[PDB]
Formats: sequence, C-alpha cells, structure tokens
Amino acid sequence: ATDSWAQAVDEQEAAAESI
Amino acid sequence: ATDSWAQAVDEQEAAAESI
Amino acid sequence: EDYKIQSFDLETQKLLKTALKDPGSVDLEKVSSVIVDQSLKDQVFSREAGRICYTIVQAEAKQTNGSVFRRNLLNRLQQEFKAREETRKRSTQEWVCLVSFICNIFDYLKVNNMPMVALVHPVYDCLFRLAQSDALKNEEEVDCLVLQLHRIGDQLEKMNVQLMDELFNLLRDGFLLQEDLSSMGRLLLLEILEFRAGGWKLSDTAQKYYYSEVTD
Amino acid sequence: EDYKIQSFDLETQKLLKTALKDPGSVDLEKVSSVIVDQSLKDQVFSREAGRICYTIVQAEAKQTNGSVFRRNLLNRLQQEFKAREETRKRSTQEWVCLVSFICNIFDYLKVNNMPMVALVHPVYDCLFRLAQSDALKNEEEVDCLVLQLHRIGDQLEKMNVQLMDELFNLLRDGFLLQEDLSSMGRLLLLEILEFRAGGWKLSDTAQKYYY
Repeated sequence: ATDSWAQAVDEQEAAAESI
Repeated sequence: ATDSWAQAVDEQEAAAESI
Repeated sequence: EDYKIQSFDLETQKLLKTALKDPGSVDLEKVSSVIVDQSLKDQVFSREAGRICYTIVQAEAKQTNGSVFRRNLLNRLQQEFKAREETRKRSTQEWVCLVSFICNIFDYLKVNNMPMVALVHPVYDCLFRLAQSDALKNEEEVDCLVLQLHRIGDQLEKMNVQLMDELFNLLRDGFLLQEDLSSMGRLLLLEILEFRAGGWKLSDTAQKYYYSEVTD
Repeated sequence: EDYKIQSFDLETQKLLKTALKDPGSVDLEKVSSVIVDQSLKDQVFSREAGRICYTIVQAEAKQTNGSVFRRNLLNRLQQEFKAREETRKRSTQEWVCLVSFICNIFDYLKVNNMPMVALVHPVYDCLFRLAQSDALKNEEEVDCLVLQLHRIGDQLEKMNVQLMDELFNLLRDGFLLQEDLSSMGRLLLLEILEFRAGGWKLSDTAQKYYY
C-alpha cells in the first residue's frame, strides 16, 4: 500500500471528511 | 463613376449623413 | 437508469442487479473483477461502466459506511494500468478498451463529489502514450484519443494544465512533422486542436466541416 | 512625425508632407498616383500607407470639406485590383504588395469612422486567391495571407461571416488535402486556424510553441 491508488483515494476522502 | 468604388463609398457616406 | 447490463451472463446480471441494492451481502471483490473483465472486452460497456461503479460505491458507503468495493475496483484497475505497455503489444482493441475504462471511471466515479486525484496522472499517461508517432500511425488509437479529450478534456486541463499544454504540443508536432497518418487520423486531430482552442467547444463552422462534409 | 517616410524621393517627400496639412495647395491626383505606385513596389510602405492616406482625407474634409483625393485613390486602386491576376503572373512580390496594401487601406481608411463596405468583397477576393492550391505552395504568399488575418480578420468576420467561413473552409482543406505544402507554410496555417478558433486571440500555450 505504498503507491496504492486505492490508498490515495481513501486519503482524499478523509482529507475532505475533516471539513 | 458608374460602378466605381469611389462612387459606392460616397453613397455609404451620404447614407450616414441622413439622421 | 439504463446500465447496459444485457451483455452479461444471466446469473451475472443478477449479481450486479443485487449489488446495486445490497452490496453488504454480495461478494464485492468478484463484482469489481467481473466489471473490469467485461469492460476490457466491450467498449460500449467500458463507457457505461463508470455509471454503475459509482452507484455501487454510492450505495455501499450509504449502507455500511465502507469503501470495500471501490478499493477492490482500483487495485484491479491499477494492476491493469501498470501492465499497459504489454497489453498494447498483445492487442490494440483491449488497450483502447482499457483507456476508455480508466477515463470513464475518472469521469463518473467521484469522491465526495470531486474527481479522484490518484487517477489524474495515470489518465495523462495513457493520453501521452496515444500521442506517440507509433500510436498516431494507428487510426483506431487516434479514435480513442479524441473521444477522451472530448469527454474529459476540460476536466483534466483543470486538474493540471501544464500536462495538457505538453500533450497538445505532441499533437501539434505529430501534425507538423509526422509522416504517416490515416486520412481520418489527420482530420480527427485538427478537429480536437480547434476544440481546445475554442475552450472545449466546437464552433459552428467546424461542426459543419466535420459533420456535414461529404467525401467521394 | 514618423510614417517611415524616407522610402520616397526627397522632393516627393516635400509634396507629401505639405499635402498632409494643405490638400488645397497640392495636386491630389499626383499625390494619389504617387502613393499607389511605389507601395506596389516597396513592401515596407505596403503597411504604413494607410496611416497617411486616412490623415489626408481628414485634412480635405477639414480644408475643402470634400473628398476628391479619395476618389482618385480608390479609382487608382480599383484599377490595380482588377488587374491583379496579370500582376500575379508578372510578380509575386508585386502581387503580395498589392494585397498587403488593400488590407492596410481597409483598416485605416474610414467613412464617417466606419469601415468602407466597398472593399469587403475585394479583400475577400484577394484572400481567397491566396488560399488556392497554387498560392499555398509559395511561402511568400502564405506569409501574406496570415499577416492580414492577424490584423483584419477580426473586422472582416464581423463584416461578413459566411465568406470568412468559406475562407477557413479552404485553409482546412488546404491542410488535409494538399500533398505538397510548404514546411513552414504548414506551420503558419495551423497557427491561425487556432488563432481564429480562439476568437482571434493567440492562447498563451500556443504563443510559446510558435515563438
């Protein structure tokens, strides 16, 4: 899970989950 | 001039000088 | 409402239909793989595959607050991406079906209403590949190149302009310099050069030249 | 002050400067005839003559409250225009010079501050000639075509869109169709095909490429 696409998206979501 | 540009320009000018 | 499910096996149709209603119950890993499988073979589907993938993540996060499906899909897709260079050699139609599917995912599948940054650079990698003189020979590839610049052109340029300028240089270069381009090849390229120049809109004069013009 | 006036004879330079303020004291039939003739020849003058021609008509409006100079200049120029296909055989230099000059005129010479309708179809006739399969070969003439569309395309489209549409339908054909098109002629076309498509502006990214 280093350059993982799935990871990078999960992190985009959470970056937005914090308002 | 019968079909001369110089004639056609005069008429475009004279047109503009009519209200 | 139209998903283009009809291409599938009858029992696989049910798998996808019940996945849109209850993702918790169904195996989401297999749902993802089956989707990727079919879209690599069917182009009519690879376009509408974006639609369905979205609605599933939409349903899954609203039902179990999870992203299990999305990750299964992306891992699978990235696996295909890494390998593209090989897939290109193997068969053209499978490779352009891949690009189509990547781009249609980037189009419809959104995170919290925004395009996934993770696929921005990848999508640009395919386009830059499709822009190479070996790939501008092939008229079936150029077909796929402009459809994407049509569908998501504006969106990408907004994510990254720099890469878009770069890419449109290669297109200019191919036109000016490259020798062997199919007749359409040349015609499909000018259109898109004008498309972007207008701001991802096709002017009326252009429309007619390309869409009403008749060639003996 | 500056009109790039030197190009002319030093005593002709005496006739013109005094014709700028005082048209009543000069033979305007000469002044017109003088201009047309060297402008065909001197290509630099094919771009600065407009400025001069206008300011003269402005003076004659002011001084004699009339245009006679404009009649002589237009008659003189319509002649040279009719006889253009002969001048295209005779020279390319002389042909490109004439087109350059007609456009330059249309651009500056105005009738109650509005473009002369009389010259629309003429100018478009020139640009259509330059867009022919024969003319697109010669990169003296493609130079000319795009130098005009850079500074008067804007108003020409506004005057008549259908003609402009046809002109750019030719250029598009001349790009897909032509077997032999000048290497850098191919460059200068694509550049305007974009220029116009972006509403007669050259985009920043395009400005880097071509320059």
